[PDB]
Amino acid sequence: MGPGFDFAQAIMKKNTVIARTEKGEFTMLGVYDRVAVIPTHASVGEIIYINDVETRVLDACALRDLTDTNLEITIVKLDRNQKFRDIRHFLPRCEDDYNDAVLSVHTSKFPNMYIPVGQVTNYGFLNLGGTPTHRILMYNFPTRAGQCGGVVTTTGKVIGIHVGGNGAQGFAAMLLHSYFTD
Repeated sequence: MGPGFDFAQAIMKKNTVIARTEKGEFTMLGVYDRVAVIPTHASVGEIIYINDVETRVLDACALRDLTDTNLEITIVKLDRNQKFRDIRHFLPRCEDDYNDAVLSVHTSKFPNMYIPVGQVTNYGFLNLGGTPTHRILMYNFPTRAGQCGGVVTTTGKVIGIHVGGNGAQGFAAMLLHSYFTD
């Protein structure tokens, strides 16, 4: 409908796949080459389904900060025959707050779904499903089961992936450029 939705659509149409693990179907953001991200609670194993195709996992790393605190981001390298468009230049370098964000989801349950979530707070610490978690972004939208892995964008930046909610607020794990230096 406007330039926020335009940026979000450009990311969804080229940089997302549908990932299926034993824990469900997730929006998965491809970042560069065969490297993608997914919430750590997806419990990625040795094999994952990517757009309903059986795919070997070449590497999977559940990120933690230097205090050994969960970040809820798993970086996955996929044995896929095709590279993602390199979007690392759209990743923020530092923790921050944002205005006017969109949450975008693409699954069998929610295809082509875009949600204007508004203002995004650098919330920091969250007890997420019982697990102490750092680098959490918060938005005041009543997000629902099926939105995990959803991409959070502003105009010009890819800032996080949806990891949870409490019925009134939604929570995303930060994406930072430093996660994907190679």
